[PDB]
Amino acid sequence: HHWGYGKHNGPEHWHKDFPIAKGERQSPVDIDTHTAKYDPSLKPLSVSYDQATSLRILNNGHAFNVEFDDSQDKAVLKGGPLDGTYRLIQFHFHWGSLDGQGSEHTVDKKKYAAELHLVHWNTKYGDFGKAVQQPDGLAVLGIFLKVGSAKPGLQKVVDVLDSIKTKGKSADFTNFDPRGLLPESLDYWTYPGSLTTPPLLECVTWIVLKEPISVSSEQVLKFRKLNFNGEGEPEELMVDNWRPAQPLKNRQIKASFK
Ligand SMILES: O=S([O-])[O-]
Ligand SMILES: [Zn+2]
Repeated sequence: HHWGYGKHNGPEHWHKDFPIAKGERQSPVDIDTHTAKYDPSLKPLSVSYDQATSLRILNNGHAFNVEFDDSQDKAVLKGGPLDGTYRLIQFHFHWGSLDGQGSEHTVDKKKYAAELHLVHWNTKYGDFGKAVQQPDGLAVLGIFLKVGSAKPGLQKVVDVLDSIKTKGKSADFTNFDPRGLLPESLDYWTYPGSLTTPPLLECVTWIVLKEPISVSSEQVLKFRKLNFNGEGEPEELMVDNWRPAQPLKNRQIKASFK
């Protein structure tokens, strides 16, 4: 019926409604560190999030998205392997039922507790909807989360979750600064891939940061209290909303570092 992460509508079933699921440039993938090619021609990433304007947080039934005003060049990503300017539209996470799983990308088969995705679209395309139809339309920054010390800049997000517990709920979420979610280093791996949920379009340049951020056990615990279902429906906790690693096929992962 409609896709999700259960036994009956989970990732292994998505291909029946979205045949691109078995495509040549699907994400996530496992990052084999010894096979990744250092590419000295890759430039440092440029993250300008000082003018970021967050607007709202929404539970869409598969994750929670923090949305930003993308009507002007306020929070952009450029540099790295990118040509042009990519504007931040939303961020969301993927997490597990246990601390040993939850990320989508893996590093030498290692899974992290969660994975943050900062989604950006290429301004040459004018809007998000046009950007997803192009091979270079989106740039997604992926950041792994491991459990350890709390991340102070994540607390504002954690505290509003009670208010968007079920599908379709939203809350005003202004003045949130996404700079509090970045690791210290911006070293990364990059490869051409896709969105990791339907419609699985192959329009993403992935930029996965090598350095994870730490979150406390209590912070990740609050993610696991959300619900996949709508209000008044039987409770299904929002956990394990990650797609497993897909075949690399004819692709090379490049590293910005050695
Ligand atoms: O942002 S990736 O989940 O499609
Ligand atoms: Zn994602």
